[PDB]
Amino acid sequence: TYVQHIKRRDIVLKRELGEGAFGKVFLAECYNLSPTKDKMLVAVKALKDPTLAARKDFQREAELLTNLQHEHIVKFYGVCGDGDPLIMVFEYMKHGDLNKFLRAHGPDAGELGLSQMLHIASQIASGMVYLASQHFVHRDLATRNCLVGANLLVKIGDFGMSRVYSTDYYRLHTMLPIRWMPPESIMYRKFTTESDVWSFGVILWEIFTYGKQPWFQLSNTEVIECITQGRVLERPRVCPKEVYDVMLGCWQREPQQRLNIKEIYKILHALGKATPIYLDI
Ligand SMILES: Cc1c(C#Cc2cnc3cnccn23)cccc1C(=O)Nc1cc(N2CCN(C)CC2)cc(C(F)(F)F)c1
Repeated sequence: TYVQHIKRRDIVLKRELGEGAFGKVFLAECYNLSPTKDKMLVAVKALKDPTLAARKDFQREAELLTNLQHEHIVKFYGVCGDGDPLIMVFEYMKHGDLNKFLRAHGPDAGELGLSQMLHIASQIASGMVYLASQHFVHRDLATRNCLVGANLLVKIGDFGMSRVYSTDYYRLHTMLPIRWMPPESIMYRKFTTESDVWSFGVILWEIFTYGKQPWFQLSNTEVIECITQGRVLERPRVCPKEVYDVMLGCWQREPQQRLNIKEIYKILHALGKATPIYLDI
């Protein structure tokens, strides 16, 4: 497909936010983008002297996010022309990634209410419903890969492993998010919408533990063994039983027995005492 062309001259970098395997990410301002063409805050990923592989990944990402359009998938504005560095422009989400957001409101850090936690979960579920409808398998769903904006707006993204020390990925070739993966994904590399559902169950666990790492008490070896042997994450004390039952529904060993994300979204909606009303006016 065609990707929107953004002129390099229209982008002004403000602050470096971090770096993954695909280049540095910046807080920036962009002109001639808004309907009023006045400058607006954006997020920019810059890829310096990209390899052939990096270039193809850049292109795959640009085409994918052009086609993937939804309220709870990270918004993509476009790319600059060919050159060095390669530049990709995103919607700016001012509260950063969801894992740090959760930890910032946690006891170890005011707090998040049940309604707020369910709203976060429901938004992610909504994004996943869209992904499933597009037959897209994410394979790395986790709160670290979600962004938070104004009014607790949450969207699904994919940043990959940090270029900053992390314990979320393990070399089982490729670095894998084993703590978020079902048995069949770890053992047989089977990635489906059903394995994404498993990962959502773990996301639920993240939310109600304020961003704590799944299986924090286990080494990577112990995690693989544990998931293989069919053990599941324990119910957080502040987690309602109905929410934990949703987690258990995501964690059926047989993938076809797991709740589908459409069912999960309906349940989470029904669980809320006063779930937010969505408007487009
Ligand atoms: C959001 C994002 C950013 C950002 C951002 C942003 C915005 N405001 C803030 C505020 N503080 C930190 C970051 N901020 C940077 C690089 C990549 C992506 C991204 O999410 N890229 C993506 C790629 C794929 N692809 C899948 C395979 N990948 C390996 C590459 C391509 C699929 C998807 C998804 F949306 F489908 F999840 C998203």
